[PDB]
Amino acid sequence: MNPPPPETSNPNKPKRQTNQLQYLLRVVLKTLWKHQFAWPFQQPVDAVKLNLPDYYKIIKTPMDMGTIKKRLENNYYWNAQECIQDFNTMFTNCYIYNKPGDDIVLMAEALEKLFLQKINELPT
Ligand SMILES: CCCC(=O)Nc1cc(NS(=O)(=O)c2cccs2)cc(-c2csc(=O)[nH]2)c1
Repeated sequence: MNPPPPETSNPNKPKRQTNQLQYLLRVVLKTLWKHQFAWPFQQPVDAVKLNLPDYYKIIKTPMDMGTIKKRLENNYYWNAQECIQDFNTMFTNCYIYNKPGDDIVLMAEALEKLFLQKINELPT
């Protein structure tokens, strides 16, 4: 019931490093990672472990911060916007799979606010 986790490397896809991407790893991701509500989002959802047998029946573009971290470490992204889209997909997936007011959704909401605070201004 678990598909393979999202790719963190792809030899068909060009790599890049930018000041913004470096910041996304060093500052944004590594700070969000330490937040008290980061733990549900540090790895791909394991539907067997977590007893969420419909997770991947609902969520067709899964994403998590562990994957994002590995992508940043591997220079998988072309630019910061591509990485930002992955965070936004992670947050949106949470709102889609769950319901307003759920504890997991309150966690995602808090992390998304902090994320927006940190990406409001990126290095030039
Ligand atoms: C494997 C590390 C622990 C973990 O991630 N647990 C967990 C439990 C659960 N189920 S739970 O009832 O224990 C829970 C409720 C509030 C935070 S976790 C869900 C998720 C989840 C991540 S994204 C998403 O939509 N859900 C994650």
